[PDB]
Amino acid sequence: KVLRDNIQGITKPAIRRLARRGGVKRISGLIYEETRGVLKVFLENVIRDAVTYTEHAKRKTVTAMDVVYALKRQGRTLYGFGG
Amino acid sequence: KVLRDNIQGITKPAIRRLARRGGVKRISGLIYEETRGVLKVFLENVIRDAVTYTEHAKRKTVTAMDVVYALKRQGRTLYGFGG
Amino acid sequence: KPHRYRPGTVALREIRRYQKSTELLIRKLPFQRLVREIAQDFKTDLRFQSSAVMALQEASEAYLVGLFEDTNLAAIHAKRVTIMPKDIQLARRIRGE
Amino acid sequence: KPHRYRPGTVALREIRRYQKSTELLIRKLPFQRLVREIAQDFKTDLRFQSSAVMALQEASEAYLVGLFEDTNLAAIHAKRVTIMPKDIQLARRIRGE
Amino acid sequence: SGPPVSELITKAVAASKERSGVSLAALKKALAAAGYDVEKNNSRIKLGLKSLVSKGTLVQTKGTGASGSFKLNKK
DNA sequence: CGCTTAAACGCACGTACGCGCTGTCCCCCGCGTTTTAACCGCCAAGGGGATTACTCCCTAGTCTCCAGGCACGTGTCACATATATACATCCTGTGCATGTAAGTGCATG
DNA sequence: CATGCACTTACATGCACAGGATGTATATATGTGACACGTGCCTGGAGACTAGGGAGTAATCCCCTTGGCGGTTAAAACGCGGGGGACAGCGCGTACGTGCGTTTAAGCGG
Repeated sequence: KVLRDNIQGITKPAIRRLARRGGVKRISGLIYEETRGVLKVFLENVIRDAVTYTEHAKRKTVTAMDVVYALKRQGRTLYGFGG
Repeated sequence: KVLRDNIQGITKPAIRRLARRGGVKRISGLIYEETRGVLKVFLENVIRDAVTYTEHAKRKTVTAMDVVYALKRQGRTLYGFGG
Repeated sequence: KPHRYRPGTVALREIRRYQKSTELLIRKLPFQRLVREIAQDFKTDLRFQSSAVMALQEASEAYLVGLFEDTNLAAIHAKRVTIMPKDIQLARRIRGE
Repeated sequence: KPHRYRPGTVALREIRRYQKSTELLIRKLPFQRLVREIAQDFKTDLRFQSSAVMALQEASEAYLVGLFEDTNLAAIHAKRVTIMPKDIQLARRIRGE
Repeated sequence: SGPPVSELITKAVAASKERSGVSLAALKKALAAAGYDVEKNNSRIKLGLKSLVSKGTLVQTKGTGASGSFKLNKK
C-alpha cells in the first residue's frame, strides 16, 4: 500500500531529455541522482504547502488551485490553471 | 547644483573595500567601472521607484519610508528605517 | 558499414528538437507515484486531482530546465562542456536555495 | 631591507577587518551628490532626508556585497582567485537581471 | 621550402641555454621571431620535437611530451 | 485488467574532455608619496511637511430592473497524423600538397 | 679507393573535396474533436437618491532641510617593482555520447 522507491521513476533518459531541453549536450553520470535529490527537495517544498492548503480547506483530496497558490508562493507563478 | 560625473565619486578603493567585505581576494582592473554601472542601474531603478512614491505623496522631500517601500518592492527589504 | 554520428551531433539534434517541442519529458505515472509517495510522508491517504499532478509536473521541469540553463552557463563559464554537480550546487547557492 | 608583505596577506587581513567591521565603506558626500544627481534626472528640485540617503547607501552596499560573494563563488567555481567581468555578468544573469 | 623545422628547433634550444630547458611557448616565440608560421604547424612542431627527443638529441626537462621545458643533450 | 509498444536499460565501443603540468607574461598589490576633498563644526535661510480647520464631492449603500455573459449544445474545419518526396547535413572515402627520409651518384681528399 | 654532399626520389602526413545517408523538411489526405457559435437565463451590473464622511484645500510654522567657509587629515590617487595568477598548450586517460537489442513498464482504454 505504501511506497518506498519512486525517485528512480524519474529515469536517466528523462533527465537527459530535460537537459537537452536545457541545452545541455554532455552530462556527467554523477548528475542524475543529485538532480533527483534537488527536484525532490523542490517537491516537498511545494507539497507541504499544498497539503497545508488542502487540509485548511477541510478537503482530503488535493485540488489544483491549491497547487497554483503553493507555486506562486515560491515566486514560481504558473499560468493556465488559476481558477 | 548641476553635477555630471559622480559615478566616479564611488572611488576605486571604495570598491576594493566593498570587495574585501565581500570576501574578494583579488580584483581585476576591469571590475570597477562595471560595478559602477551595475550599482548605477540598481540605484536608478530604486530611486525611480522612490521618486514615483514621492510624487504620489505630493512631496518633493524624499523620505526613507518611501525608500524602504521601494526596496521591499524589488524584493530587497531593509530593516531599521521606521518601517 | 553501420553509420555512427560523432558525439554531440545527435545530442544537438534532439536539443533542437526539444527546444522546438513543448511536450512533457517525464513519464507521467512514475511521477504520480513519486508525488503520492512524498505527499504520503506528510499526510496519509492523500488523493489527487490529475490536473493538480499535471501542474506539479510542469512546475517541476520548469524549475529543472531553468536550473539547467543556469548550470550550462556556469559550465561554459568554467570553460567546460560536461556538466558537474558542483555547477548545480553553485546555481542553487546563487539562487538562494 | 624595508619591510614588505607578500600579496594577499594584507588582502586577507583587510578581508577579516571588513568582515569584522560594520560601517559604510564609501564616502557620504559624493554618494549623496550622486543620489541627488540621478534623482534630478527623473524630476527636478528634489530634497532628501539624510536618513533616506543613508538607507540607499546601506542597501546599495549590501546589494553590492552580496553580488560580490556571488562573484567569489563564480571565480572559485571557475578555478580562479581573481574576479572577472564575466563573473559579475553571469551572477547578474543567474539572479535574473 | 628551406631546411626542415628541426634546425629551427635546435637553434631555439641553443639560443638561450637557461638552467632550466626552453619551453614550448618560448621556442614558438623564438621561431616566430626567427620567422616561421607556427600557428598552423603546431602539430608539425610537436611531432618534430617528439622525434628529436626520441633521437636523444634533446631531453625534456620537467614536462611530458610536448609540454614543459626542453634542453639539449650532454654532448 | 488486458494489450501494446516504445522507452528504458544495459552493453559495446569510440572519442573528446576534464584537467593536471608546465610555463609565461603581466596585473594588480603592497608600499610608499602627494594631494585633495570629506567631514566636522559651525552658522544663516527659508520652505514645505505637517498640522488644523472648513468644506463639499463622491461614493457606498438601497431599491428596481433588465440584459450580458455563461452554461449548454451542436455543427465543422485546422491540423495531427499519415504518407510520399526533397534536401541539408554530416560523416566519410579518397585525392591532393607538403614535409621528410633515404638512396645514390658525383666531386673530392 | 673511400667519403661527404647534394640531388633526386619515394613515402608519410595533413588538408580538400566529392558522395551517400539520413534525418529533417516539404507536399497532400482526412476525420475529428476542439472550437466557435446559437440559445435560455438569471444574476450581476446598472439607474435614481441619500447621507455623510474622506479627501481637497487654506495657513503656518517650525522644523528640517538647504546653502556656505575652514581646517583636517584620511583617503584617494599615482607610481613602481614584483611576485602570483590567468591562461595557452598538450597529453592522456577516461567517462560519456552513440548505437542497438531487450524487457518492461508506460500508456490506452474500458
